[PDB]
Amino acid sequence: DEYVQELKGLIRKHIPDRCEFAHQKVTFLSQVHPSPLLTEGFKLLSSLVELESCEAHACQANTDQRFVDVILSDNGILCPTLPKVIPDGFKLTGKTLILLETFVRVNPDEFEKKWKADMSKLLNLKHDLQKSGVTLVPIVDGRSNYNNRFVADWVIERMRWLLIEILKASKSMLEDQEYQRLIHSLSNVKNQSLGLENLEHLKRNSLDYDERLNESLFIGLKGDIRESTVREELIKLKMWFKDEVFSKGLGKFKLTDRRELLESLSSLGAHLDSDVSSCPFCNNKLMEIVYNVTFSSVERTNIEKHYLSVLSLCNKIKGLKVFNTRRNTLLFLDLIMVNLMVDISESCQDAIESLRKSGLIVGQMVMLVNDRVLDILEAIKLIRKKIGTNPNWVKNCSKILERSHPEIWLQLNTLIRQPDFNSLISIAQYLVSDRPIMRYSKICRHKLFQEMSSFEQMRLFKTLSSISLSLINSMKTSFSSRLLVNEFGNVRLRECYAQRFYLAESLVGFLFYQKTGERSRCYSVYLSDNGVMSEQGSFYCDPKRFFLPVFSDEVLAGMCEEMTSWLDFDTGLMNDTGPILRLLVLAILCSPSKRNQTFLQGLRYFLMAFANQIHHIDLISKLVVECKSSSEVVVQRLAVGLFIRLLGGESDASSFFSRRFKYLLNVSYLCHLITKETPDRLTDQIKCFEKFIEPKVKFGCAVVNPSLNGKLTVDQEDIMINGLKKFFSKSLRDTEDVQTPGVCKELLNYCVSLFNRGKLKVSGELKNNPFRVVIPKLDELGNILSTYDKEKLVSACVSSMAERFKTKGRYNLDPESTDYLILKNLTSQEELSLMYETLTEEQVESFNEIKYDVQVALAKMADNSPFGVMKEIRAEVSLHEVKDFDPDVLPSDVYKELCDAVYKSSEKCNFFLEEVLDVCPLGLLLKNLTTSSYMEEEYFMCFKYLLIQGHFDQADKLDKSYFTNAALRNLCFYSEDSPTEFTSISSNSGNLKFGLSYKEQVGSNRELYVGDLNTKLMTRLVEDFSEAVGNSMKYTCLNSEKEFERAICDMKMAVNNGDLSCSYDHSKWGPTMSPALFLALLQMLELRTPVDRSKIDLDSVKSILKWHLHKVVEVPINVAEAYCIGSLSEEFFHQTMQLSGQIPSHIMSVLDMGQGILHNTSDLYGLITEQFLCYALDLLYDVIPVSYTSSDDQITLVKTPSAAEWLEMICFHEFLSSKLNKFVSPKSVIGTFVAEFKSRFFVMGEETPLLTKFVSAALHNVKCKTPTQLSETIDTICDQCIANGVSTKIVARISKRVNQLIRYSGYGDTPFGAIEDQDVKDWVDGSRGYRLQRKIEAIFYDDKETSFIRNCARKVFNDIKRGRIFEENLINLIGRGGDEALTGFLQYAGCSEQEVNRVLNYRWVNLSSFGDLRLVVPTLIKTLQSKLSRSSVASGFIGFCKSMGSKCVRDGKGGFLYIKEVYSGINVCICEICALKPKIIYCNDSLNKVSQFSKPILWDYFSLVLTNACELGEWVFSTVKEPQLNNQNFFWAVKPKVVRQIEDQLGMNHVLQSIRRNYPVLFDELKFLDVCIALDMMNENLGIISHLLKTRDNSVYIVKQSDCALAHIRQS
Repeated sequence: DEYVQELKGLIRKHIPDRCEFAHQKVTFLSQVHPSPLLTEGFKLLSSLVELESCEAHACQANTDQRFVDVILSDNGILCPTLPKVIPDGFKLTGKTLILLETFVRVNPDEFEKKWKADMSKLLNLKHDLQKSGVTLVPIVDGRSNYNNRFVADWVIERMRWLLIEILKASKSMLEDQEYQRLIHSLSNVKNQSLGLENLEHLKRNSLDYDERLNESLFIGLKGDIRESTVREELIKLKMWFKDEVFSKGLGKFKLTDRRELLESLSSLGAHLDSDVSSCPFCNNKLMEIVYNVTFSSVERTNIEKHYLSVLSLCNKIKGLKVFNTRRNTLLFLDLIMVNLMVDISESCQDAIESLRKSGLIVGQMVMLVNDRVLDILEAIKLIRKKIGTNPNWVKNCSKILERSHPEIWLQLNTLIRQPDFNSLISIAQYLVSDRPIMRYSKICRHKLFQEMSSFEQMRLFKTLSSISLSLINSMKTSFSSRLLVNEFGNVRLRECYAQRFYLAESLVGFLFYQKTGERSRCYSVYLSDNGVMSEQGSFYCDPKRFFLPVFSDEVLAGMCEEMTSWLDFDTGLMNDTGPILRLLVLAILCSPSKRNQTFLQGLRYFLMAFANQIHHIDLISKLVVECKSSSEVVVQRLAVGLFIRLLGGESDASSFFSRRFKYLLNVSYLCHLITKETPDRLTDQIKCFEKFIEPKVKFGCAVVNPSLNGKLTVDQEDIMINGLKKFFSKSLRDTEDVQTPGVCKELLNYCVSLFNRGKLKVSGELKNNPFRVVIPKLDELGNILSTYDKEKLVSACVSSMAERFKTKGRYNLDPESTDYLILKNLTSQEELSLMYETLTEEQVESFNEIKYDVQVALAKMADNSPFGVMKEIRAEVSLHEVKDFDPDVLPSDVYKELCDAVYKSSEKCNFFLEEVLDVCPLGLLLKNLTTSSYMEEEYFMCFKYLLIQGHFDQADKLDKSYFTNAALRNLCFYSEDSPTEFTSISSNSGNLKFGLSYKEQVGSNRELYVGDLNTKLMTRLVEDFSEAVGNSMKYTCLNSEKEFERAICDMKMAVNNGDLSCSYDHSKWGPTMSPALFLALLQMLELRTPVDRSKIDLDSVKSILKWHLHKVVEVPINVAEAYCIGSLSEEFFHQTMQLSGQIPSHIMSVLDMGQGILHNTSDLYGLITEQFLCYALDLLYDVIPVSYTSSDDQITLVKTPSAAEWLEMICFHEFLSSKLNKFVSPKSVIGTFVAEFKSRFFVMGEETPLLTKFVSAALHNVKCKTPTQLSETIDTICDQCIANGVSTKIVARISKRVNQLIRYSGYGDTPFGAIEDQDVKDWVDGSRGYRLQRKIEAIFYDDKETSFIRNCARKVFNDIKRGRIFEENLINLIGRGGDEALTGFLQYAGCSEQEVNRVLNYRWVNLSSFGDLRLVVPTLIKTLQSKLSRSSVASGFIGFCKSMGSKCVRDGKGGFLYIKEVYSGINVCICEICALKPKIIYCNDSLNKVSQFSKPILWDYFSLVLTNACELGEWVFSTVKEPQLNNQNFFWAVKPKVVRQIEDQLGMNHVLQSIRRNYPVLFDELKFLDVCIALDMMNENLGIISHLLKTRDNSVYIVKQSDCALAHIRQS
């Protein structure tokens, strides 16, 4: 108490500006007493930051610190039976209110677990307070520190720095486990250095239960089983086995009997059980339509562009919502469109027939704005309807397209042009064909597919790609887009959403459907030869899955001819297998599902089995799944029959077995062409959770809700410990009950004690010892909105608009500024839709209800007849109203559609209004907003409005002043639930909060659990602990490349020796193991670092994995609420209801292993136990295997003296390795001909290319920023694809595919763009710098206009190398811009000015010229701050072809424009300069209007020759030379041969050399490297440094010999 007199005068600089300081300081001065001084003398800061966070927001400070129900009852309000919690600030008027908290942390660690508990605390009030007639916006004040205004941030740290002795002095002078937590609460901005010593500085209190955990856990271990006693028992165990259970048949292997499994396959796949046909097109509904189109159409205009132009004009004017309601905003421009249609009928004699029946309209059909086929006659009604409803209508709505509008409107008269309907009747009854029809829910003639020539076989896939693109841009339709008529097995088609596609110059096709969005529609495909319609089928599928083949006709064609070309030896057999494989590819392309996918992946297991000589005996028992349709059988007869076609011939059909295996394997990986998406989300997450919990509860460890930090009840603990001791039971010599997870703890003692002795290949060495914001809920993961965001941003925008109208008294809402703030902070009509269209349908229907409930939560602010009985109110209205408790989440099958018409159609009173009033002031929306969908055609949303409308919404205190457990929350920064004395089973704070997620792998969904922050904070130390372990280990590869490479090489040279090697995997490696197994492993580890030859301490390691042992895996709500309505887990959760009927949310278990959570800790277990099993085999079977493990895959390479008769050994390995719950998968294969390791199949004499995986990989993962970066992605993946020795021609065909993906997207083209076509060598010698060089200098083919600028490249580069400086400061000649840099260069080289003339009109049009293609700095900075700082493939592409038609291209002038407008700034300059490449290269006079986008190509060509001199070269200057035979498929491994002249280890050599280049660029954020750190400072698209800080990644390339001597050369 030496500062207690100073402590009064210290906060004497706090003037009582309010009541929050006056009474608080007059009670501060009236007693010198240290006993409440840490409480009463410190609560002034508990008043200050409280009031300040209340001083910021709209807040009336209740200094009483009281509850929710009496603050509602201070006015005249009956108390609504609220639960009572504590807020500290209100704003209560109207019929809504504001509860607010404040929480402040410097750590990221429990700053989030406070907000989670806070919003959970006020959102267990949403069940009860919303029913009172009042909503609330529970707002929080997240703070990293103390941001106060009534103090100037200078005395609060004196309050933490001078009181930091006074609690030490008082706790000496005078609470104990509320002493150091006050220390941990009063910390500054900590660099709180947490290592493995993190557990050491807590208390370690216990539970008086963990003794039984150890008593269940550490008994059978001694770590002291002698190495002679291991051999003695293990020899007798082998002698026990070899007479025990090998010969009586409980093994798992056989000799495969290679003939017999062929028959097993024939009975497996060739479904003689099925009712399926032979010709496949009869069976599936889409192949019907394909074979219709390609053999009803292969045997076989200024008004065009005018109609298309004015149609796109209608699309542009439609995206406004400026017709004050959402129904006329289609129909007035429909009137415009049909007026132009009759004006086209009034244009020529043959106008609406000869170029329109062959055009965009067919018989009784009109095409217009969105994609709407409208089928003319209805519009003849509708305008008659609309002029029926408003007789005086086209008087204001026409020149509202001029006034309050851009007024750029190219319409001749069609605005006010109320047409003669009789004139429209003339065209309408002129042409009528059959109306389109759609089908829900025998005969056969399809030319027997292989009875055709090979030429029309691509005409198949062209129609496939044409209908595929139609399915693609089916998505491109707007996602709300509600039509004009609502409302079944066979439906006459009134007006449909309908895409298009060409086929030839006359006949085009369509695609008919009704539902908007992403989900499955019921399609219908009609052709029109010359106007004559034809239905040609009606199928059912889902759009977002056919993103693959959109132009891959040449791509699949290249592989369907390429793979077929592997049979150059059996010509007629090749002539058989060719066409069937192409139809096979078609059928797989026809049917994406999970079943056909998983099957076709599952064929390599059989193929490795027939290739090798031993399988696991249960593989064919699981190599089929049940066909849910008749469609899965179609693929399951052909490749299966193809297996039958060339595995077992009646003669010796194993001749060229290597090509056979390669071929059929690439057939089997041709599975992977199905886009891995698990066709729906809610049937995936339940399937993933059933994959999660079924072996668990079969092993029997399901418990219900823990306390989430620590303590348990007795009974849940009992089944916990029951599973624990049942786990380790599993004796060393029982052969039954072996498929149960666990281990003989005493055989674990053999393994770990022989490990402690240094006779394994690994030991306890342990070099360099390991001892060194928006947050969601947990029950909806796999999605992209939490529930807490969906109240967070709602409350933010609600409180923001709560401010704007009570400054002056506006008292009105803006119906688009209520849609502007949310559209800003999540992702002015054009300013909204400028980035509003950059969303997803999941995001669209979320944003709609966000619009809804923000409009509701602002409609609640100004708030201060059921006798129209149609149906029973107690059976339709109020019964469903109380079953739902919400008018909002009302379903659609409990009612019908017409009751949403008729009871919604109640007559007008003060419940409705007319003259819809798009001003819309607040508080009157109860009659104003309700008529918005009454005057739209829709019925559901107004029904929700009308049912939510009309009130259907119904001294001890001085000692406990020092805050103990009875007084925790009375501060905010008291740091309540930090660890203070950590639990034996928990971290004292959380209990390892996890959730559910899948991964979408090829066959099965690999899982992931949802970590919290502290859970990951503990996960990191354990996984990097094992990382430092496995670095000292010798036979792991989860992160090491080198040992994996040596495993590869010795694997190959074992296979070339003709030696034997296994290949495993592990069925349910994830859900099997438990943390306590790994604790028991860690118990008998010595871990003697060679620093200190001594057993290290593991109590920070052993007691932290106890917390993993008791983890909280949550449940998805989508697996929880799907089980609510009415599959053994679905059976199990319904008997969790007949217990204590809480919903099973929090679930803890024993044996979990999040995959990638404790992964490497299993890897050392999966290393050491593997080497232990490997160790016996040198003494039990006198052979030397070597076993690698990548923590989920394993391999043992067997060395045999002087043939598979030692299967005696082999399943015995299983019989050993099954005992340690590393269960041998039924998918494993062991033999001597084919060995894997992670899809690297190392067969005799060669190596498997595995073509179609990478080929599929390029045709997937087309994600979208820029056609540099997007075409950098497929540039990368083409580097990977040609690493495997595919060809060159496939690569260019992929390049042409992605080129056409650009070209369809409306970017147009550029010689940067996609990479080149026909690239023959460039992959081998060099990165993108040489590829863009070849692409650009193949344009200048005569090699006379660009050899000059490469001469300039030599005259610059040989002066800018060593030996001479010669302006190494070129730093500012370049950075001025594009042209004038090159003008300095070219005169610097030595020539005339005439070259500077003749070159610099070579121009191209850049669209990310000045900035980017904005679809929401030089990118060099981003690559450096990426490397230096350390929604499918279809569904982005639609937001890519939509956010390219927007307002996108920028000038340096502030503002944006369109791509076609830049292409409207064009001319034609036929003299040899524009005419070099059409719409690619320009004259300057061809762009004399807009030449500022006309950047020069030759500047970037010069910079490319310098980058080709940077990253490699001194041959890249030279002339492209002339090449000048072998087997076509004699492919082999070639080497890079790159001559690099830079200096290596660049990672600091460029970052420090950004200062020497441009100062503010790194101020806010060698000999040669800096001159091309300078060739990407000013521009963006060279590709320089990114592939010199990272590496080429392959260096080993294999290619065909016909891609080497056929390739060019560029010698110096």
